Amino acid sequence: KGSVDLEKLAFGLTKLNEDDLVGVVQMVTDNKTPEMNVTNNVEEGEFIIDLYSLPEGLLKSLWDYVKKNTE
Amino acid sequence: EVKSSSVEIINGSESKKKKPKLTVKIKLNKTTVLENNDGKRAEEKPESKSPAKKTAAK
Repeated sequence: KGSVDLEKLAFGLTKLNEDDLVGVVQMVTDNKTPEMNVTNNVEEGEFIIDLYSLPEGLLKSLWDYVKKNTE
Repeated sequence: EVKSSSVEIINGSESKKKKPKLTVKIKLNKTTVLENNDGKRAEEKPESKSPAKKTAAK
């Protein structure tokens, strides 16, 4: 994978434990761009975030993270 | 030498492929059944987005 499989990214970050998925939600909100479609519902405690609109910089940083966190 | 009147532009066309985007709902670990830790309590009912109906238009 030279590029990021957006499917393995999505399904890879939501399968994680607290420390891992929290690290995910913090990276996406820290560098929140006008493209990425985030919706933090604090009631259910969830980040409904569209990774498809993440820049290459973010979806690579997140991929590297969640892939070494799962594999 | 002279380069001359070379290189014509190419007139292309659009392609509307927006596609259903792959969104994900990352579930954060809120106050559930877990080990000995105290959670949170609501401050008050603020009603910050309180709507209003009309003022002067008879």
